[PDB]
Amino acid sequence: NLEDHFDLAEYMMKMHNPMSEYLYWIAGFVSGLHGILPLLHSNYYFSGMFLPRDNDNTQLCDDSW
Amino acid sequence: GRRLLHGNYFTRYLFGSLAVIWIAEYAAACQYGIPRHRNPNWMWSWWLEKQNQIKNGEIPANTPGYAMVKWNNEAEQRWLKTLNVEAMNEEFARRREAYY
Amino acid sequence: YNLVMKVEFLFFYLPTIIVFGICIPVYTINFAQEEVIYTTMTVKVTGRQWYWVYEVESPT
Amino acid sequence: DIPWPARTDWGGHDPATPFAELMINTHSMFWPVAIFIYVSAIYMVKK
Amino acid sequence: FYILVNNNKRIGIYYIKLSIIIGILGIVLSYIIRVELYNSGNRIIKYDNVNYYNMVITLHGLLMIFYIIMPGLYGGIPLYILPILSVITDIVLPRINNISIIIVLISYIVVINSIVIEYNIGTGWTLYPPLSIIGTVIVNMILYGLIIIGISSIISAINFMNILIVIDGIIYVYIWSIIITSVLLIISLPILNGILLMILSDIYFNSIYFILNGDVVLYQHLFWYFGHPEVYILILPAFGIISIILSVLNNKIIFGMKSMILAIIMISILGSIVWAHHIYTVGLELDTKIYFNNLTLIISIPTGNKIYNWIILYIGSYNILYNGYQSLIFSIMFIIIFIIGGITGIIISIDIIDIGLHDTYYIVSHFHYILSIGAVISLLAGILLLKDIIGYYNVIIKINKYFGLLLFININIIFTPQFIIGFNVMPRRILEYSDNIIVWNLISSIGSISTILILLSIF
Amino acid sequence: SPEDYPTPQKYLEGAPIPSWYSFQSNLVGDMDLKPGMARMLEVDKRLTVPTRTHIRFLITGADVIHSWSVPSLGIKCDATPGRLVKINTFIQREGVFYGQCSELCGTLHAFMPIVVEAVSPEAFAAHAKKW
Amino acid sequence: PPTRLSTPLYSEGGAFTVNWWRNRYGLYSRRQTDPMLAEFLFRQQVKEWFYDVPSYNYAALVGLALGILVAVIWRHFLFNPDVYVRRQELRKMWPDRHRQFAYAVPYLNPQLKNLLLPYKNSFIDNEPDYADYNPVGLRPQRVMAIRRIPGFFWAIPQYFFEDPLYTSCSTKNMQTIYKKLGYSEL
Amino acid sequence: ESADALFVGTLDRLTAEHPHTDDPRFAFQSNQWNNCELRFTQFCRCTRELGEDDPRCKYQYYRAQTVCHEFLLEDWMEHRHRGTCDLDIMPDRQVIHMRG
Amino acid sequence: FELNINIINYNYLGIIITVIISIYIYNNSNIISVYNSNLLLININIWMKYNILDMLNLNVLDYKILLWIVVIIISNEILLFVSFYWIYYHNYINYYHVNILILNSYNIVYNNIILLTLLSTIVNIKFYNYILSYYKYILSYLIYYNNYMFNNKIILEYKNNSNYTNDSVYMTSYFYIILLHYIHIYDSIILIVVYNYVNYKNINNYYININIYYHLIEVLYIVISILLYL
Ligand SMILES: CCCCCCCCCCCCCCCCCC(=O)OC[C@H](COP(=O)([O-])OCC(O)COP(=O)([O-])OC[C@@H](COC(=O)CCCCCCCCCCCCCCCCC)OC(=O)CCCCCCCCCCCCCCCCC)OC(=O)CCCCCCCCCCCCCCCCC
Ligand SMILES: CCCCCCCCCCCCCCCCCC(=O)OC[C@H](COP(=O)([O-])OCC(O)COP(=O)([O-])OC[C@@H](COC(=O)CCCCCCCCCCCCCCCCC)OC(=O)CCCCCCCCCCCCCCCCC)OC(=O)CCCCCCCCCCCCCCCCC
Ligand SMILES: CCCCCCCCCCCCCCCCCC(=O)OC[C@H](COP(=O)([O-])OCC(O)COP(=O)([O-])OC[C@@H](COC(=O)CCCCCCCCCCCCCCCCC)OC(=O)CCCCCCCCCCCCCCCCC)OC(=O)CCCCCCCCCCCCCCCCC
Ligand SMILES: CCCCCCCCCCCCCCCCCC(=O)OC[C@H](COP(=O)([O-])OCC(O)COP(=O)([O-])OC[C@@H](COC(=O)CCCCCCCCCCCCCCCCC)OC(=O)CCCCCCCCCCCCCCCCC)OC(=O)CCCCCCCCCCCCCCCCC
Ligand code: HEA
Ligand code: HEA
Ligand SMILES: CCCCCCCC/C=C\CCCCCCCC(=O)OC[C@H](COP(=O)(O)OCCN)OC(=O)CCCCCCC/C=C/CCCCCCCC
Ligand SMILES: CCCCCCCC/C=C\CCCCCCCC(=O)O[C@H](COC(=O)CCCCCCC/C=C/CCCCCCCC)COP(=O)(O)OCCN
Ligand code: CUA
Ligand SMILES: [O-][O-]
Ligand SMILES: [Cu+2]
Ligand SMILES: [K+]
Ligand SMILES: [Mg+2]
Repeated sequence: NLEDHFDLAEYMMKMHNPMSEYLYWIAGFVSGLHGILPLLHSNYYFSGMFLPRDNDNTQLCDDSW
Repeated sequence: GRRLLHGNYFTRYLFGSLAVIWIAEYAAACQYGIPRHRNPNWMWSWWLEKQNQIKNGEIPANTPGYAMVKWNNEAEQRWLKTLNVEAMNEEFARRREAYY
Repeated sequence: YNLVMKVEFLFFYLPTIIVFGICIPVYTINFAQEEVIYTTMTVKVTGRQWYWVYEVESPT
Repeated sequence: DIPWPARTDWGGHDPATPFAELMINTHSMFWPVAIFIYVSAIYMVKK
Repeated sequence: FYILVNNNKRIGIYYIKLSIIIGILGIVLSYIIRVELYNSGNRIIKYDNVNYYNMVITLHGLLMIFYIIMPGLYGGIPLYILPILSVITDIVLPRINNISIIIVLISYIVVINSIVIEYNIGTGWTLYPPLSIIGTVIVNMILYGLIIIGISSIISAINFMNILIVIDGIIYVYIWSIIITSVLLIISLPILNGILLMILSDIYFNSIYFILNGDVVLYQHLFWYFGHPEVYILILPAFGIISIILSVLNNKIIFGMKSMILAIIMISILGSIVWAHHIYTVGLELDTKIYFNNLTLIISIPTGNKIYNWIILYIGSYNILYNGYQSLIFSIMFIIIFIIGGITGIIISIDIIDIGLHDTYYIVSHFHYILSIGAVISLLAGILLLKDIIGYYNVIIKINKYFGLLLFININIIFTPQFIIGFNVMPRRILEYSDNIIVWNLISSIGSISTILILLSIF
Repeated sequence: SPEDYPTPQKYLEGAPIPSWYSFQSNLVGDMDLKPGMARMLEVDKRLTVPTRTHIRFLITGADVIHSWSVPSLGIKCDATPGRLVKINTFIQREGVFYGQCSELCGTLHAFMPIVVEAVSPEAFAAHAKKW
Repeated sequence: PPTRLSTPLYSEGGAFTVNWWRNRYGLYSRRQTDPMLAEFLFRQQVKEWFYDVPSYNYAALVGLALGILVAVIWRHFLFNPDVYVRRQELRKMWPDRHRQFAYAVPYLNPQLKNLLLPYKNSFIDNEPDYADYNPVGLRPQRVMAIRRIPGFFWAIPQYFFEDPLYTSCSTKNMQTIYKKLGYSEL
Repeated sequence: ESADALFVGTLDRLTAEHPHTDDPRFAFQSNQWNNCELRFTQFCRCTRELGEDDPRCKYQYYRAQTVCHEFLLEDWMEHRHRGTCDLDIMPDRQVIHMRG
Repeated sequence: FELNINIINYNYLGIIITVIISIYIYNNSNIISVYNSNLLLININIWMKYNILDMLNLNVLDYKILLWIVVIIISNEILLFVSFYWIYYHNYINYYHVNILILNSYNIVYNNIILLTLLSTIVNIKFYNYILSYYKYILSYLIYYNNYMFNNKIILEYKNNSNYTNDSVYMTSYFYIILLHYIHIYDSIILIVVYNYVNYKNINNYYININIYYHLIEVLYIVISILLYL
């Protein structure tokens, strides 16, 4: 059939449902979260803070904020 | 019927390689002058002298090495408490009489 | 063709000459690292998690 | 001895042993050759 | 269907799609590093959580090599065009091709799941024992991923080798690059599997290979015996793509085709016997060091011939043809970038120079110029060349001079300072550093944040 | 035989045999830093060595692989368990040379710096005797 | 390279020749299905690969690299003291391995080390002969070279007698300076 | 009182008079692990013949310390004291030649 | 006319096999692993079924493709053993002077060499019959007897050995190299249990594969015997 000639015919003929693209981008977004979420979780687990304040592990001036 | 390898390839490259390895090693020894006499023994001079004494009969037979040293570790001290060379020799003598 | 063959030859051996120029320096510097020296003092260094331990000979 | 701010220190800096000097000289010896290799090739990247 | 498809061209697309998805996690991990290295003192990682940073660098290295670049260059483009470059219709082993991509995905899921569930610790992408064998279960999980990835790589290598049987045309230079890469995998992978099993034995079977009286340096030999062929396995497919792009876009027959083919073959032979230049600082014998140093320099001779043959392909091409296409720019950029990376490789090949530059950011910059710029740009260039054949759209990359210029400027900002930092000196795999290295580290960090912003412009 | 174990004649006559002294070098913590110390590089106990003397460094690692790096002295030797690597050096000028571990070794790979101070031989002799 | 199948190709006798190559080239080939086609494809491959002038350059390189590779492997087994293949010495404690120790000193003094060590002064600027003297005698006493290493060492003069400061930086002069102060023995 | 006296007698003497220099048997290699094991074995054998109190064996221990790190020696000396140090096992109680 | 190749469009074993692999990682009980291994065996058999069904395509290159695949697999098996030999010989300098009892060179080596040689002779006779389009029923049962003795001998040797994996790197390498050979012997049992007479004879890739594989196992043991026992 003519519809079956091209692989991924709907996408190549520009008729595909946009949800397919959204899932691909969402999948990539979820992959990225695997680096950020465990960072926050691990920081809180060992320190009790999600993120440090810059240079908070060093001596700071009295007025430092 | 067409041949890809040497007609006697398996034997040729096994024995041939072994021969070349052996001949190369002899050449290497000659160049460096390495002694080629084989000794199967430990070279501790003091120990070899003690073994000769046992062979000569100066030291009683079946006497342990730790019975002859000037420093003993803890395990050897444990063994020295139960060591009786004289009894061991008598037991061996009894076995020989029974056998003959 | 005659000119092109020379260019191909240079593409191969100009890098080769450069390599040869480096080879001799490489041998020399390697020998310098492993030269037998008449050292008079020994310092023993042990790496541990996470600090360094140093052992030195105390003077008599 | 110690790093200093905004220093190129191309090839090393502040040797204190004869071997340390050797390391720096070796890099400086080859550095001009590296430039020659780069410049000669890059000059011909064109139509 | 979507998962049951055996069409090689579909599977090639899946490899490219999966590499991009995994690329995001790799980019995230890379972004975490440069943010932390912006200045001395903790910025986004607690001092009490330094273990996480070690995991970030370990995964960044592993994911980018085995899960992103290798599938992209050895699985994605080859599965799409290789059966087309050959006169054959489809891949020889269709069912094996399907399982290979599925295997890659499952191993990725295992790795990322281990981040979420296991305690986060790191030992570097090289997994040197004894550190690797005294760690927690996350190290066990990472080993399973590598072994599983190894299965996909070897079966894919078997698939490409079978093209020699069925090829009905001429073996083009690109086909040679894939074939020789397959040969390297076949000879190097089994050695990797053997040593990885020994790591598991110590971790999980009470083996004692990596404790006193057992030489830990034994691991380094077996690992790097596969390690260096791996870097040559990554780049050789990139060389094939550059040869096609330059010839096609300039309407010039590839010059010295046989010289190009022999150069690829020579590199593989040399690349299999030079692994110990990764072990200069361990204290090898004098003669051993001289041998590896001498043979390592020889690898430049065949690699140089390819560079010059590429240059003459671009020289003399017609002026009327527009030269601003992104694929052409990337191909030309590769020659400029690869020369930088290779020359620095020759500098660190000299073992006495390497004594100062081992485990420093100079080595980082060395392999980033080759891989992060060169290999990525080659993969981008190949995908762009095949845009009409592949048929993807909804991006502005084909004619985008801003993207090419900004990418080139900013990636150079990231990694040029790292050469300078190497002499300063800053060790690798380090979170904190002395205050006097901040300036150069700050400049590279500004480069990293800038590059990520540029990627958003393509959409 | 006694002659199988060579010994200098001086010791056979009653000269005291030298002993060895061991100490531990640790990073100075951020909260313990003083106004002039270099963060990430200072240690609580430095290694003092004489200048203009041939010295033999024997470097090994007890647990995991570390690497003993002193860039100014041109030394970067892996401290591998099971290998007692030998490094020779000859320091030409006095100074304090800082270094860092150059092999990933665990959580605190970045927090085990190397500090070597080279002093005059007369200064070293007095220092060695006191400590 | 002939273009007509009627003209024969000259072949020598031996294990790597045109005839030897023809016999084995088509063993695994599905394309050489008849004499005419087989010869055409055989000459096509021979013309493309063996008549390509630049290809011979790579043949030289593989030979050189393999020759070095085989020699270094063989040398380690034959001469390296630390490499054991026989078991006589491994069945004894270290002090008793007299035969193995015979390799040590000769293996420590290869010819090339003696030739190239004197050229350290092409790299070191101050006291290039600091380690030349060693009274123990395991190695020869070193004497600094009189010429720079050939190649890329244009930084230093061609011969060291052209350098006005070379003698002042020698280990002997520095030892004189520091001895005069009582600073150090060396 | 001879120039080559160090080499004469034993190769051991070379580092007995120059403790901090390379040993002829292990100078070719940077790794000195085998050098430490030989030195320790020599110390073990000295005590067996002469006893710990002898100044010769005291110096042999010092020679071992010159090339052996203290964490190694403490562990090895513990094994020697118990009697499980494979280096110090008496020859007549070795098992190296048994079962092959 | 017809297409040169009959394309295979869809396949679902790949998903199942990959999921079966994942189950090994995600197990909470070693009992699941045992049953999971049976699933892997079942699905691999289905894949072998597809290869036999592909004969209907009458493609001349199918035999050649599978034969060269086996050659690659054989090389990988050899290189895997090389790594174990590499591991064994790296610590060679630490062997033969430690207080452990190494294996005797008289009993185990001789009977195993004799036993494995008989295995080769049986397989050789199978090849000869396959050449002659002939079958002998007893041959398969000789292999089973041969494999039974090999299993019985190796089990006793491990149980009666007085040294353990944790005693020295020598012992670890001895046990591991011997186990690796055993696993390859067990893989041979997996292959040989289905040996039958098929009437399409010399176009059956199984016969050439079995002959090559059995020869490889036996030659590998010769290398092992020289390294460890002799
Ligand atoms: C490196 C980056 C930069 C790169 C730059 C360079 C790029 C150069 C270009 C490269 C191009 C390569 C070649 C491209 C060829 C494309 C061919 C193609 O399009 O094929 C057609 C193919 C399919 O088209 P089709 O033929 O119409 O298919 C029809 C379907 O088969 C059938 O239709 P259907 O509707 O029946 O579909 C079924 C549908 C059914 O659909 C639905 O029912 C949808 C329902 C809605 C769901 C939406 C998601 C909801 C999420 C909620 C999240 C909540 C979070 C709450 C948080 C709370 C916190 C407090 O789905 C399913 O049933 C299964 C879905 C499974 C997959 C999706 C998984 C998502 C992630 C899951 C994560 C789970 C995490 C768990 C972790 C737990 C750990 C313990 O297209 C796609 O699949 C989309 C591709 C899109 C990209 C195309 C290329 C464009 C160029 C590149 C753009 C840039 C991309 C950058 C990467 C992404 C960044 C993020
Ligand atoms: C002796 C003892 C005996 C004991 C007995 C015990 C027995 C035990 C049994 C054990 C075995 C159980 C399993 C059996 C499998 C059977 C297979 C079979 O025959 O299937 C026929 C069956 C035919 O289906 P059907 O009934 O005709 O209906 C199909 C539809 O009508 C339409 O047909 P279709 O095929 O087009 O539709 C399928 C497809 C259609 O939908 C689509 O494709 C959606 C459109 C595409 C959107 C873009 C996706 C992203 C781009 C991916 C590019 C690479 C793709 C590579 C190829 C696909 C790989 C899956 O949707 C899906 O199935 C999901 C697609 C997922 C794509 C994943 C791509 C990468 C995701 C990256 C995630 C990043 C975030 C990280 C965190 C999360 C990690 C998990 O196969 C399927 O189509 C379904 C397969 C479903 C099973 C998949 C299992 C996956 C497991 C993964 C590991 C999870 C473990 C860890 C969990 C962690 C969670 C966080
Ligand atoms: C004292 C000891 C003495 C011992 C003496 C021993 C004597 C032995 C005699 C051996 C004679 C061989 C005769 C057969 C020749 C080949 C014919 C052939 O293959 O027919 C095609 C035949 C297909 O039949 P067809 O239909 O005629 O093919 C049409 C073409 O496809 C359509 O293509 P086309 O028409 O466009 O072009 C034709 C030709 C175009 O290609 C050629 O004509 C190539 C011609 C040169 C080949 C090399 C000859 C040897 C050169 C001298 C080397 C000396 C080194 C000395 C070192 C000494 C150190 C001590 O195509 C092919 O040849 C395709 C196959 C190429 C496979 C290459 C695989 C990688 C190997 C490395 C490449 C060679 C590098 C040599 C050195 C380079 C540096 C100087 O191929 C197959 O059947 C494919 C099977 C694939 C199996 C793969 C899996 C095997 C297991 C792999 C294990 C790991 C391997 C590791 C390799 C490492 C490499 C670095
Ligand atoms: C007055 C009687 C004197 C008898 C003296 C003893 C003789 C016993 C001979 C046993 C030979 C067994 C050889 C086993 C290898 C496989 C043979 C084979 O291929 O068979 C194919 C044959 C037919 O296969 P096919 O596929 O139909 O045809 C294939 C060909 O086309 C056509 O195949 P084919 O016809 O060319 O086959 C040629 C031949 C190829 O093999 C040979 O020619 C090998 C000959 C080796 C000789 C081994 C002698 C061992 C004697 C040791 C005694 C030690 C005493 C120590 C005393 C210590 C004192 C302190 O195979 C046979 O003939 C195998 C034996 C057939 C007997 C089957 C019926 C059940 C067993 C009956 C045993 C009766 C024993 C009576 C004893 C009476 C004594 C007064 O297979 C069968 O018949 C089915 C399986 C059963 C066969 C094996 C039976 C084992 C019986 C062992 C008896 C001796 C036990 C001694 C114990 C001592 C303990 C201390
Ligand atoms: C695709 C990836 C890739 C590629 C192609 C290369 C290619 C090369 N690499 Fe690289 N390398 C890596 C990836 C790569 N490398 C990685 C990832 C590491 C670190 C691993 C880790 O530690 O984690 C590394 C590490 C690394 C080290 C240090 C290892 C260590 O101690 O940690 C060295 C040392 O020599 C090295 C050398 C080389 C050389 C000599 C080449 C050659 O192939 C380059 C040859 C190219 C040229 C020279 C330029 C082109 C030629 C010319 C312009 C003309 C001729 C030039 C001359 C004659 C000089 N590499
Ligand atoms: C392919 C491999 C790859 C790639 C792309 C990168 C990319 C980058 N890497 Fe690197 N990196 C490694 C492999 C890679 N890296 C390895 C192997 C190590 C050693 C690990 C170890 O220490 O053990 C390392 C180490 C490493 C470190 C040292 C960590 C430490 O020692 O503490 C740092 C620090 O900044 C860094 C930064 C970066 C940055 C900023 C980018 C990038 O941001 C550069 C610019 C790139 C982009 C902006 C993204 C472009 C898009 C893609 C790359 C995906 C494209 C996908 C397709 C085309 C399908 N990397
Ligand atoms: C790995 C150990 C395996 C032990 C196997 C035992 C069986 C022996 C027979 C098969 C193996 C072949 C070796 C036979 C050696 C016979 C002579 C012998 O004993 O030689 C010993 C001698 C050294 O022993 P020692 O005296 O203890 O050491 C002195 C200082 N190094 O051994 C050797 O030198 C030979 C060992 C290597 C032989 C193999 C060939 C070496 C060169 C390989 C080159 C590889 C690169 C490619 C080559 C291409 C060729 C076309
Ligand atoms: C039926 C098919 C059988 C095929 C079997 C193949 C076996 C080999 C497979 C590959 C593995 C090679 C063995 C591993 C060798 C490691 C040696 C090593 O690491 O030794 C170095 C020293 O090694 C060297 O000098 C390096 C030599 C390089 C060896 C390379 C061997 C393998 C090369 C394979 C390349 C691919 C094939 C090329 C074929 C020909 C191409 C024209 C360590 O030295 P030191 O630590 O200083 O110790 C010295 C004494 N204490
Ligand atoms: Cu120790 Cu890093
Ligand atoms: O690895 O270069
Ligand atoms: Cu490398
Ligand atoms: K920081
Ligand atoms: Mg390192």
